Amino acid sequence: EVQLVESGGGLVKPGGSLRLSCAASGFTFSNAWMSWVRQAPGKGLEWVGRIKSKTDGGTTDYAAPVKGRFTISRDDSKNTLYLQMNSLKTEDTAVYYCTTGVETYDFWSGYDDHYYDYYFRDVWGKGTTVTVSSASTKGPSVFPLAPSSKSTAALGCLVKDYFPEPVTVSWNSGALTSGVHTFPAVLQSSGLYSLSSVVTVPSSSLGTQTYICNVNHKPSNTKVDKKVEPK
Amino acid sequence: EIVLTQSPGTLSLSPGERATLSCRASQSVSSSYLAWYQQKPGQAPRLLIYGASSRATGIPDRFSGSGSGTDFTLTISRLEPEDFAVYYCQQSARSFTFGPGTKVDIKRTVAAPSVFIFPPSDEQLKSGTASVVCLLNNFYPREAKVQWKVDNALQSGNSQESVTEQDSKDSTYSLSSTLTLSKADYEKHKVYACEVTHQGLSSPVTKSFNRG
Repeated sequence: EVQLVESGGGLVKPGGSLRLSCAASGFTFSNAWMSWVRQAPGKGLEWVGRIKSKTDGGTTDYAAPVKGRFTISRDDSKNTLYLQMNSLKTEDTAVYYCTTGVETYDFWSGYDDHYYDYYFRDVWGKGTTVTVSSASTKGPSVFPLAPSSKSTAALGCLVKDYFPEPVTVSWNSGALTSGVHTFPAVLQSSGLYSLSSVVTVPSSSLGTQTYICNVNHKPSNTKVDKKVEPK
Repeated sequence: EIVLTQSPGTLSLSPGERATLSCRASQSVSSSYLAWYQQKPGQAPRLLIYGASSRATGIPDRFSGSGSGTDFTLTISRLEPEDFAVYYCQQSARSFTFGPGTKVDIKRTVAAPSVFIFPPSDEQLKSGTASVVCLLNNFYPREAKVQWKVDNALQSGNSQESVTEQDSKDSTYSLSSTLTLSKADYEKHKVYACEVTHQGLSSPVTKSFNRG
């Protein structure tokens, strides 16, 4: 079908460079104005840049936070888009989608004739993730957030000082799922991530039920099962 | 470059209600260059409307677009459980810019947060750092204020908070704030308090603890 597949994203040092590629399929790529659009973690959509078709002159435009460091090119013989990123920053850490934007009104003529007479569509990719930091791979540290001896009760596990994302947290090997809140990770100033997973259970249950949090980190291949009990 | 603003920042409604989102442009935008996109968590943006008023193929009929050059409007006639997401307005005239985004969340009655506080474990203490956790469980709306205090001294710059997505059953939010200190700074003081200010609370609720 019609699709855009991004590739090339990964971990880059704050001073390094990286080339993202975007393969197009299913439509006449040479006639479409292409664009790179990024989205930082927990933030909105940010337009990185745009390149026009060879017919319209191939003029390229960039956003202010990106102008002077990023370049965009296209290979019509390969139906491929390229984003060369030089002098990266931590602020450049985001998911980079390759999109077509809103093309001309009659861009999709002939597209699916059995079903449609007039057709309009934009194309987006699944996006590629670019992480820019000076940190290395580090196993997570699981600390038990124990229930209050004062006293419904709440307990949990704090997963601190790990890199990179993601980390999976379960309770009693998935047996406990009600009242469980796994919060989004937070990037510390040291370049390491930290999150916390809490669960609220009846106080009496605290005396008759064992609670074990299971933390799995794929990059470090770490599995830590820690029990949570009052102090 | 034309700047796009969206109103309101957050829209709280229930399924089956009429949703109205306004996009304001710094300068007059040609109707053929404005679009409305919808994005859901962990998913690529989905083009809802192109050309201010035209509807993309496959988009349900409840999404409608209107507007002139400075003011535009995206209207959802009747909200569905799948229509609660983030909505952006984009403009292709002049330069390619997005809007701030309007979050549409399920409306429910005001619920006060349940405040809990967790001191650092002894393992983390011997590790060399102290992290104090403050948990605000099940509240609405999402707006909430957390203030850390160390022997009545208000803190700043050493706390980081994160909020969960809206619950499917409760339609409430949960917030977790972490205050990070060194072992020496943690052993210097005694009382540590977390003060919560929320719409569902008459007075800010404070949860404190002492080492021991």
